[PDB]
Amino acid sequence: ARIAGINIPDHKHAVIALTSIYGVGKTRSKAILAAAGIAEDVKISELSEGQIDTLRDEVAKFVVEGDLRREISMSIKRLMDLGCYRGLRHRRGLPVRGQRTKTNARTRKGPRKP
Amino acid sequence: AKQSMKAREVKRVALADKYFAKRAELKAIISDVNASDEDRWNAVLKLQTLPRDSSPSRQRNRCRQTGRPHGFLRKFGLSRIKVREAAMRGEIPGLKKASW
Amino acid sequence: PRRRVIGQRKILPDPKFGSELLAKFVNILMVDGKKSTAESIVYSALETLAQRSGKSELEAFEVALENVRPTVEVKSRRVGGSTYQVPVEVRPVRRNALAMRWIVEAARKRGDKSMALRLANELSDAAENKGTAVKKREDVHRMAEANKAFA
Amino acid sequence: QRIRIRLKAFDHRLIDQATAEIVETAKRTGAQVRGPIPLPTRKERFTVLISPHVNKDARDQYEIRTHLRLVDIVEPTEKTVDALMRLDLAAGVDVQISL
Amino acid sequence: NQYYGTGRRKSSAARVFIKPGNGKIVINQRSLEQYFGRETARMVVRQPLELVDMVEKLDLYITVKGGGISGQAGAIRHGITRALMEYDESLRSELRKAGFVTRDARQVERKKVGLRKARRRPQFSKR
Amino acid sequence: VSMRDMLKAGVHFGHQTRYWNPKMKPFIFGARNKVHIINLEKTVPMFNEALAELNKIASRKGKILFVGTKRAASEAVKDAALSCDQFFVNHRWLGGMLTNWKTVRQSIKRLKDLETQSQDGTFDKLTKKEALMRTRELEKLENSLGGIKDMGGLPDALFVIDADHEHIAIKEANNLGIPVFAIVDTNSDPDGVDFVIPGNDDAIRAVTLYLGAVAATVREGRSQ
Amino acid sequence: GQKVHPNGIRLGIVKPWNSTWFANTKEFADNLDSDFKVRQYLTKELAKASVSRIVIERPAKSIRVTIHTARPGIVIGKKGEDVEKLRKVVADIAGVPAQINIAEVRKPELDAKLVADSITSQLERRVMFRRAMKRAVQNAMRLGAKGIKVEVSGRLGGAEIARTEWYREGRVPLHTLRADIDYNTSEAHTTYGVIGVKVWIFKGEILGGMA
Amino acid sequence: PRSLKKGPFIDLHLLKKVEKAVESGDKKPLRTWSRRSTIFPNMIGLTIAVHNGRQHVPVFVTDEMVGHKLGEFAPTRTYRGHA
RNA sequence: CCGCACAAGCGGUGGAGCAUGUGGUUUAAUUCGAUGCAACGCGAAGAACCUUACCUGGUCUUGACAUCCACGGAAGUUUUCAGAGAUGAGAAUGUGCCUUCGGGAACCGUGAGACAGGUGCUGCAUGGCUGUCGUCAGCUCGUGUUGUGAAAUGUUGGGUUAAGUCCCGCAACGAGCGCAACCCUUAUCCUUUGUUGCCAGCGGUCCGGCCGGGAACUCAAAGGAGACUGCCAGUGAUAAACUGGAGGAAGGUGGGGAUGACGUCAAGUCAUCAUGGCCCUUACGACCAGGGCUACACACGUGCUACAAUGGCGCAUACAAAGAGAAGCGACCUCGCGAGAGCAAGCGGACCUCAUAAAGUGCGUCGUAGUCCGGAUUGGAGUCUGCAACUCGACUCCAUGAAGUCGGAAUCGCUAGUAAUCGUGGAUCAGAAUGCCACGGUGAAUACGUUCCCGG
Ligand SMILES: [Mg+2]
Ligand SMILES: [Mg+2]
Ligand SMILES: [Mg+2]
Ligand SMILES: [Mg+2]
Ligand SMILES: [Mg+2]
Ligand SMILES: [Mg+2]
Ligand SMILES: [Mg+2]
Ligand SMILES: [Mg+2]
Ligand SMILES: [Mg+2]
Ligand SMILES: [Mg+2]
Ligand SMILES: [Mg+2]
Ligand SMILES: [Mg+2]
Ligand SMILES: [Mg+2]
Ligand SMILES: [Mg+2]
Ligand SMILES: [Mg+2]
Ligand SMILES: [Mg+2]
Ligand SMILES: [Mg+2]
Ligand SMILES: [Mg+2]
Ligand SMILES: [Mg+2]
Ligand SMILES: [Mg+2]
Ligand SMILES: [Mg+2]
Ligand SMILES: [Mg+2]
Ligand SMILES: [Mg+2]
Ligand SMILES: [Mg+2]
Ligand SMILES: [Mg+2]
Ligand SMILES: [Mg+2]
Ligand SMILES: [Mg+2]
Ligand SMILES: [Mg+2]
Ligand SMILES: [Mg+2]
Ligand SMILES: [Mg+2]
Ligand SMILES: [Mg+2]
Ligand SMILES: [Mg+2]
Ligand SMILES: [Mg+2]
Ligand SMILES: [Mg+2]
Ligand SMILES: [Mg+2]
Ligand SMILES: [Mg+2]
Ligand SMILES: [Mg+2]
Ligand SMILES: [Mg+2]
Ligand SMILES: [Mg+2]
Ligand SMILES: [Mg+2]
Ligand SMILES: [Mg+2]
Ligand SMILES: [Mg+2]
Ligand SMILES: [Mg+2]
Ligand SMILES: [Mg+2]
Ligand SMILES: [Mg+2]
Ligand SMILES: [Mg+2]
Ligand SMILES: [Mg+2]
Ligand SMILES: [Mg+2]
Ligand SMILES: [Mg+2]
Ligand SMILES: [Mg+2]
Ligand SMILES: [Mg+2]
Ligand SMILES: [Zn+2]
Repeated sequence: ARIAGINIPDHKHAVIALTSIYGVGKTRSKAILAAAGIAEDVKISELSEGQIDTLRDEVAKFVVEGDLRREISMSIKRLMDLGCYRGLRHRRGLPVRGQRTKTNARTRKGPRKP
Repeated sequence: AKQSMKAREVKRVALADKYFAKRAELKAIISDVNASDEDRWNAVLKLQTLPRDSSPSRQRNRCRQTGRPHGFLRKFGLSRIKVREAAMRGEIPGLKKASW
Repeated sequence: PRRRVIGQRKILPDPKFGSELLAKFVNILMVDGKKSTAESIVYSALETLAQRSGKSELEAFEVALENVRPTVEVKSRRVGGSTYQVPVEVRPVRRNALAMRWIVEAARKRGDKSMALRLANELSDAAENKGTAVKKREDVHRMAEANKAFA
Repeated sequence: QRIRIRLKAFDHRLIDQATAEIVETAKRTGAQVRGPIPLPTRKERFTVLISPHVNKDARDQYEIRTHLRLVDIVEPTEKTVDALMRLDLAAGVDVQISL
Repeated sequence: NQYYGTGRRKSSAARVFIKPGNGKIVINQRSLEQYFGRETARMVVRQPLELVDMVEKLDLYITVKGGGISGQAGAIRHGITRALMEYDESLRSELRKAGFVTRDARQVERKKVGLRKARRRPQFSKR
Repeated sequence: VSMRDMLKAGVHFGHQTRYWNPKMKPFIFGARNKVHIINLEKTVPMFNEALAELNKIASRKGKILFVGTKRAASEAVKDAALSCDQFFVNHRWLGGMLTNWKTVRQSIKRLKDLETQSQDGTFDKLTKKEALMRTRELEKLENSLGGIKDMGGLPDALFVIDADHEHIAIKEANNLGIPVFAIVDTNSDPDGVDFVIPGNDDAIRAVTLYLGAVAATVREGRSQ
Repeated sequence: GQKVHPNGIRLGIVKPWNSTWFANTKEFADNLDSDFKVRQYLTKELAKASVSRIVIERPAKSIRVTIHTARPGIVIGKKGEDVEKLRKVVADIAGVPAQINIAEVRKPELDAKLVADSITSQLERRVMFRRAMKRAVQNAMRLGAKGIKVEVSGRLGGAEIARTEWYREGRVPLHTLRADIDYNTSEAHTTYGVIGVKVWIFKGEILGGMA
Repeated sequence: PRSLKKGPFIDLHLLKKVEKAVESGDKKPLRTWSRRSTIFPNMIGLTIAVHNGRQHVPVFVTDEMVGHKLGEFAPTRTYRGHA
């Protein structure tokens, strides 16, 4: 199976296989399956290619895969170009939502550099 | 605490219970469902026009006979230290050292 | 336990079968005070062990347990200002508890993508005198009587 | 129709005395009475730091116990409801009446 | 005709009414098998009957409130024991040998100031 | 008491020749079977002259303290004191019983307070465990001062059995000037006894003879 | 080692409260502030009248202050005038009809508060502290107290190293909750600082609870 | 976010003075202390000196910064690195 | 000789992410205090403004807060302009209350000095309060006695106890402060009263204790009973006590709490308060807006969530206790995927609301993988509180899916309804809990022993 999302979903159940697309979570996958009339626990096998098409045109109703990555990239550059506080924090690689930086801000900084 | 802090507290209490009705009606207009947009907008401006110290959220509970701003108890109106002092002297009715 | 050496508490007999030692077993592998889960795992494992054994669950469990019960173990002692690694013979309830603990630990570290399954697997293994629990009992005995000097 | 009286106190001997007096005047004045039938005692609790600075761990716990009593008279003859209001009792007892 | 017994565990309270005639057991308008979804509770609630060997001669009507499943099971066991004792008064010795008149006083210990639990002390460091 | 009266009771008996005290030589008849034999020829007149003094003291309203701490003879000495309405010490002697009189008076008062309190009441107010504990303390105080609760003040005369065993009592008495009447076995030091009776102090029969004769003469001195 | 307040630990066992009114959670703090102001005013205006205790009850819509004093005449004043003069201002402070009752302490040397304030008054008139201590203890023991402890602390005699000196006479069992121990403190403001006086007075164990 | 029920927030004095400036033509930068005011579209092309605790930083209002608050474009802390 | 001190055990911390405190560095400021155990989720039971003590700038000088004196005004209420705001400049009313009718009391403003004011220094001047050894069993005194005397004895010795607990011995005898007990709570029963709580037998039912009715039971809260080594056996000086047994709901101070001796550390707190001395007075005082206390190369401490199958997810379905509520808790109903919104009942509350407990159980699914584990981070879109969520709130939806696969040396807690695990509530609080303080559910393992470690 190759969805409009150029990746290749797994062989697992459909409701979780559709979450392999960058932009589809659990709720979006459930909504896609309900819009395509497909059960959630059906594997990616035993689905006629017509069903793969009637779910590809459904997932096409969301900005997922590459287009979403571009949207995230341009929205971050918006802040990095305006000069706002969030922009400077995105530039310096520091928590942008008001978390403490005295300790344990590692996921925005990486391993400790002594 | 300093006398100026208690003075600020009593002035805030007075300003908050002087403008209570006007603030109440302005906030009602603002949060009013299906209110006219112009009426809601002018009410926001009028609300921010009133004295800042008239909002009850700017009052800080202080111990009523020392003015301490921490360790306050609403049931007694006193900080923990003065609550303990009046409790051990038997000046708080019913209050006694508990164990269970 | 410095002044009065305190005795042991009395577990009441197992609900389903009636073995106080099975009650000690289900208490031993119980995690986070979750009794019912360990109880179900034990009951399921014993039934699976019984089908291959063709023997009553209590007896096959008993023969597997005695196959793991050690009789001597090492002890760190100080008598003459030395780190005495003395081999000493074990008490009955102590060797019962050690056998149960060892088989629970070996089961937990086997995995087998289940709990009752792996527990029954290694109980049937320790029944035929083979497995890590039996391996660890033999290793304890070896460590004990490799230093027979202090007897 | 009836008269329901709730008594609140901080000490239980005082409330027992008050409810005994109330029920006794009610029984004397011809009314029919229900007994004290104590409602659950509310014990409010506070814990305060006994140390002004540094020692948060050092602290003591206080509690106020408020005791409830409920007296119900089903035949409030005007011979009785007046004498009820005329009756005055100890200071530390709250009395609440309802018809 | 009826014989009553009250039993208590950690925070539970069970009223037990015994009468002769069958082996019916009702608990809070529900059968025993559909009120206690645990075999441990099922066997601990009928230990006194199996001990005194009166399992199918007594109809039990139970009402239990408070506590958890194990607490309610233990309270019902204590109540059945007391009701059995009011029924015959000569079963007392065997029931006491089994320890069903124990009424264990164990209760959840209170939390204390400075500790994280009844006895769990917070972690401590020196260096 | 006549020499024959003593001899049948065995007053002549004494301790071993291995264990004697030097000043007792005048009072010792001799030795037999390595046993010291006390001479009744000295014993009888000295006992009679002591009985004269005891009768005199009791006939001037004297308070008499019978003293003996032998586990065998405690009850004998207690009953001896009761038979003449006097005061006794039968339990182990307490140092400062006479010299530290004030402390004994506080203990006497505490014993009186506990017995008076039990009769008056308030034991119901006390917890059942507390009331039982108070009764145990009252029993302990009685086992300690049963004889001297009613002595009131320092006694006027002392009667001592086995003066060597009770040496603290005689030292106190001499320090107070209170006279000492004592049955003195051969192993004792007779310096502390102003009216000394040399005789056996262990044998129940001779001890009871001493006590009965003394008590008869004390009642006689009281009767007038 | 710190000691629990001997009065507060016996509240409801052998000792009663100094305020005995009832109030919900909306007029509780107001009542505490009101009777704190009342007690403050009464201690200020009656510092010479040897006031021992100020009990305050609040009936339905009134306030009743009982003043336990040792010199009732000074509190009342001639013709029964000063008592009314302070009653009206107590009614002003409390904002409610007021009543003033006066209970005489027949033996002042057995009251902890009176002994303590006497000691402090002697202290700030530069009397040697041990003299006042001993005199207070002996006066209390003479009038039938079964025990008394007096402790004066803080820069005694005007030194530079503060120290604490106490003196006990009799039996003062502090761990016995059944014991009736009157305890009070006071402070003397000498030219070298504040000096703290504490007095414990044991008056015999009470059998039968608060009754 | 404030709410969609209410409107975006702005300080009254700032509103009046920016409307005066936009009707009277471009002028010197408008000095303000209202870091908490939302930038409205009628303020584009202006230059506002927003306080930052000690000095008024001049921010030239662009089209893209509409909807944000003024305080977002005048940092208050100084870091410059730990060296 | 004792103590979770070790041992025997179980679960952690140390590794990861995050929360929080501290050090450090940075900064206009990152306010001050706490610093081995006994500082480091500490003062703070809750920093967006306020709080707030710090910083920048704008301002005031008898002052923000108190008394006094003089002069002029009723008080207050509704507006306009300028200003970021403090503050400045602007109108009609009011003319109340009391009068020997002057005026006063209330309040306002101005003027003049005494003064106010200080979270400024010293906790090595103090009170008060607290920590700590340590709930460790000790600390002493009177009298007596011994010795010229300093002193000793008591308090040592033999046993025993949780204990200077108790019994013998003994020149000691007693007592005081401690120990214990008195207090609270919990485990059984009895008595009394039965509502808003209860429902055994009764009748009536819409199958709902719901309604007649019942006072039995659960329960509620007052009173009382009960446990004393009392009884039996054995050991032991016939003592103290110990070991076992009977009865009993409970047995050996039943479980827990409160209660902390003389003193120790010039221990902590002059920033709760009080206070000696010193210091400031158009400022170290006072008002205002914005900022900071939330920084970030790092180090340490206490926590939370994890790494999964004894689990995750979906559906179904059981069983709590203890609390809070009037500017409050807020049902039902409708709207929204949701946080919530609209309407609005009841409840100062055994009644109404918060409020369906979650682990559990049943059924199905996932099949050991960085996964249907984990949830960080980040983007977008929202709700609510509040003048105001940029710095810097919580929560929701959609998307995103870091590290982490059980953690070196070392180290911590715990002896039973305990550890562990699971949820619930409360204080502070407009809003803001992984902290703190409480509540119940499920519910262990082990203790041979005192040789070692630490402390006494
Ligand atoms: Mg999501
Ligand atoms: Mg934050
Ligand atoms: Mg001040
Ligand atoms: Mg606030
Ligand atoms: Mg309530
Ligand atoms: Mg304390
Ligand atoms: Mg957002
Ligand atoms: Mg481990
Ligand atoms: Mg680290
Ligand atoms: Mg870590
Ligand atoms: Mg720093
Ligand atoms: Mg700091
Ligand atoms: Mg802590
Ligand atoms: Mg300035
Ligand atoms: Mg002026
Ligand atoms: Mg000054
Ligand atoms: Mg000063
Ligand atoms: Mg100090
Ligand atoms: Mg102890
Ligand atoms: Mg010590
Ligand atoms: Mg000792
Ligand atoms: Mg000593
Ligand atoms: Mg000595
Ligand atoms: Mg000894
Ligand atoms: Mg003692
Ligand atoms: Mg001794
Ligand atoms: Mg005690
Ligand atoms: Mg109860
Ligand atoms: Mg009814
Ligand atoms: Mg009761
Ligand atoms: Mg007992
Ligand atoms: Mg038994
Ligand atoms: Mg027994
Ligand atoms: Mg206990
Ligand atoms: Mg300290
Ligand atoms: Mg400010
Ligand atoms: Mg954890
Ligand atoms: Mg969890
Ligand atoms: Mg709340
Ligand atoms: Mg509901
Ligand atoms: Mg809906
Ligand atoms: Mg709502
Ligand atoms: Mg809630
Ligand atoms: Mg489940
Ligand atoms: Mg997940
Ligand atoms: Mg993933
Ligand atoms: Mg322990
Ligand atoms: Mg929890
Ligand atoms: Mg919580
Ligand atoms: Mg718990
Ligand atoms: Mg040592
Ligand atoms: Zn002899």
